[PDB]
Amino acid sequence: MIKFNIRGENVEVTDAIRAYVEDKIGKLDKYFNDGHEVTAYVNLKVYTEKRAKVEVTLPAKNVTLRAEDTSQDMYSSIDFVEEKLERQIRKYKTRMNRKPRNDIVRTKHVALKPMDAEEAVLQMDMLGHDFYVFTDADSNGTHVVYRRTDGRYGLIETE
Amino acid sequence: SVISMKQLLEAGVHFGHQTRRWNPKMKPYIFTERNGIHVIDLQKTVKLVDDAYNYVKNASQEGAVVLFVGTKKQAAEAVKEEALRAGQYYVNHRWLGGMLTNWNTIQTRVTRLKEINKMEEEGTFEVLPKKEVVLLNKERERLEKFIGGIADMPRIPDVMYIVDPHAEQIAVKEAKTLGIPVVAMVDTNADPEPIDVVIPANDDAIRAVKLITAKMADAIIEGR
Amino acid sequence: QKVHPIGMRVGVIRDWDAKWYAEKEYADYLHEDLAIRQLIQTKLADASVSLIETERAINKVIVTLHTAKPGMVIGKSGANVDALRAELNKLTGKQVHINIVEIKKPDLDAHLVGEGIAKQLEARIAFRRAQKQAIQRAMRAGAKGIKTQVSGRLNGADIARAEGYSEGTVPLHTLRADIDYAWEEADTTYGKLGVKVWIYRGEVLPTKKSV
Amino acid sequence: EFEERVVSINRVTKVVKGGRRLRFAALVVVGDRNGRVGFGTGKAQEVPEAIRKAIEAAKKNLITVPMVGTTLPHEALGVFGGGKILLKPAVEGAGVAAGGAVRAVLELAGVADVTSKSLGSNTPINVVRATVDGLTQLKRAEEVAALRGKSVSDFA
RNA sequence: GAAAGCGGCUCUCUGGCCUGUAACUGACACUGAGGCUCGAAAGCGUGGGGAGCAAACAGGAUUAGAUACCCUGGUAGUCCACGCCGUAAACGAUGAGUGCUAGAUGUAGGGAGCUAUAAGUUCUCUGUAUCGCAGCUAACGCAAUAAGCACUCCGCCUGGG
RNA sequence: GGUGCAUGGUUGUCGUCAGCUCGUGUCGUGAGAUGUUGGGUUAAGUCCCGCAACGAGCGCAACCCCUAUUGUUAGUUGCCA
Repeated sequence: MIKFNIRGENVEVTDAIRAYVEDKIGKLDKYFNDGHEVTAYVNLKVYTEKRAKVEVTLPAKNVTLRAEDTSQDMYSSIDFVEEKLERQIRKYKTRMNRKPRNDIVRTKHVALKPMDAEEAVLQMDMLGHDFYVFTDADSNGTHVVYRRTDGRYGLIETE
Repeated sequence: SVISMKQLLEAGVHFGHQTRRWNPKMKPYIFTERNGIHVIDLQKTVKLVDDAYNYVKNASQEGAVVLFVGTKKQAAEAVKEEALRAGQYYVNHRWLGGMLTNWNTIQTRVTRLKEINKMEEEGTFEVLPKKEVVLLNKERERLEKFIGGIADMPRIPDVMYIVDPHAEQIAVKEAKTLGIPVVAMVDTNADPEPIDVVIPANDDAIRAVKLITAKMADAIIEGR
Repeated sequence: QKVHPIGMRVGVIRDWDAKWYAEKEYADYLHEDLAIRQLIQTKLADASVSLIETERAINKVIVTLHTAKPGMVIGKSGANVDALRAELNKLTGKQVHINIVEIKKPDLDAHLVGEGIAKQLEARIAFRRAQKQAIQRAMRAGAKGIKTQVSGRLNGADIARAEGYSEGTVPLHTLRADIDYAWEEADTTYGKLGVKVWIYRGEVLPTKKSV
Repeated sequence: EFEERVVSINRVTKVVKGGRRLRFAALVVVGDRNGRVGFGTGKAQEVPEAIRKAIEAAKKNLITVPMVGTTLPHEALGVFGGGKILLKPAVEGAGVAAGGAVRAVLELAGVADVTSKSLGSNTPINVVRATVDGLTQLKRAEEVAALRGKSVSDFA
């Protein structure tokens, strides 16, 4: 594609398995449209390979995604991590291609239990209404006590 | 020692609830249904309440702390006045979970209910500018919200009375934690076999809590 | 990243350890007096360092000192900082000044608590009960917000362990931090131990305003 | 204050967002070798913190088995999930014949000997619950003289 | 209806329950290996019928590619008599018989009262839900058409590939 | 010099996030729930309403400079109305 940056950052560079890098990113160039830039950046250390760090970053023309991942063998990191780039593009199919993914409230009395008409004097004093919304327990049906403007115990009563 | 159903008629004691979601254990007391509420006759509930007429005296006379809870709507001022005559304090607020077994909740309720309220009552309220007024939202609001009234009380009561355990599941479990007995006014909406007493009473009538809570704390007066 | 409380206090939000002004050789006498302060803290090698503020003056120097206690550090009766003070006169050649003042209650000092318990870490103390022990001593003795910090490094180990009982309201983000704070590295064969002691008895600390 | 036994520090975790929080737990059993056994649990970060919580939970659920002279009333059972512990009175005083997490139990209850293997699982957090149940199934001889309704002379 | 399943309409001969009932037999009961029958869905045999649909395949997008999803079609096949396979998530991954019992609850169709100057309620049986007592399990949950408590007929099951 | 997946300390980042936590307590065999669920609002876990809860922090927010209005100082080398 357009450009690389191959970088063995602890050990020297050898273009057999770097060519294998170049061929699996050749399969990135099977899944390419404009391979805008990549960069290999790998790291292996002492003590009989207690790590295998590799990296390649992926600034394509719309997306960027790097890969600094590990195995025991650096050859196995090139293997499983560039296969991880294959399965990343397998994750990047739909993430790339499928830009389509495809007055008075008309209600009854709010109280539950019935209260008798003498309790309407306390039921008007219960919630703070001048009337008393209570299904009458003493009187058969519904009764309510209003407040007459003279100052006595009123009765809003069909009765 | 009886103030009976001959006067407990109209004030709204011996009545059920709206005739739905009742409980099959409590049917030998509550019989009828008409006009929205169950109506309770004088057969068993007279001597059933006379049981409480005996035992509220009996728990009262040994000189222990009593407790009333009137969280329900038409029942705060009864627990107010009968906490006054009973002597021990009132619970008239929506019930706070975690009351008994956590010490520093009610202990800090004491210290900021009255002891940090001594900063209000002494020379700290008038020496601080407007930023103390929101400190008196914590004080002037969170004291009567987190009121308690527990500062008189140094030790767990004898009785946990409650208007409704069915609306008050919480302290019923708190009272059955370490072994304090309870008193209630339990209607059709609860099964009171865990409750010590069966008082078939509801709240939003005129004087049900007034009558029953009245002579209960009168039994606390003669117990004290 | 973590902000240093004294690292934003002791310059101007708290007044200077070099609490004196000059005209031209301000950093000269300041820096070389800081080398002299290093000589104080390294020639109290049979003593206890608490705090020192060496000063330059109208008499071109007034050395301000502090001790952790007068009864042991200053001498057999007061002649170790005085004979060593004249030894500073044969170091830098000036009128040289003693100031015998105990930093009061050095169990509330971040130097003697954390550095003392770090010397006991050199004596291999169980460090968790050292944390609960020392911060319980000073939190017992007030210290409205008090914590500390110990690093790791046990005979080829990782960076830092945890820090039990690192507690106390130390609102370090806020601009009310009056904290006697310290830090320490204990160099051993098994490694180094960082000891960082936040002590918050006082509440307020700007020291920057004057009419 | 009770006579103390420590079962085990557990191994639990809290999985925070950006990592792995080290959660800490423990389980002890207490009691004063008379029939009274409790058990505690430490849901904390460190060992004496789980001793703190271990006595916070060990101080309660500490009840009395009707110890008929350092023995059992009769053969009982405990089932709580995989804790399946059948306890057998046998000849007594000649060897504390128990599992590991229940030998502390008849220590702190004071039984002379038992005969107690377990089935189900050796999971200790069900062993202690099945042990509470194995004490719970017990009616006693004063009740068979009393609650049964007749002072029966099998015990009299 | 044992399930599989069963819905234009009308006839033909056709089981199976439940409600009541003792009129009557006087235990005739429950099962159930074996053996037997029925039985999804396709497909297979012969012979028809061949609308619409659609395996197979083609054409056009699709992309790196499309033997796929979409579209255009379009063969087998779907339907009718007439024989077969005997395997389905067969399910509710919950065998059959019967006994027991908190209740809130659906709806059928009877039996009975019922409410009477037409209204509208209560009990009883098989049905099929939903919540939830007890019980209950690893938990999830079940709970009157029990994942609760019993017994008789059978069957399965032994760590994974 | 080597050895920063061996060293301390400093150190850049997410993230100037608004979230993170913890104690008491309850509940759940157990990890786990509680705060943190809550009603709008904010930049805010801001407060606030119900709440098994309550409190404590860690906090953006709060305290620090600088500039943005006026008095006390008034000629120094700088201001002349």
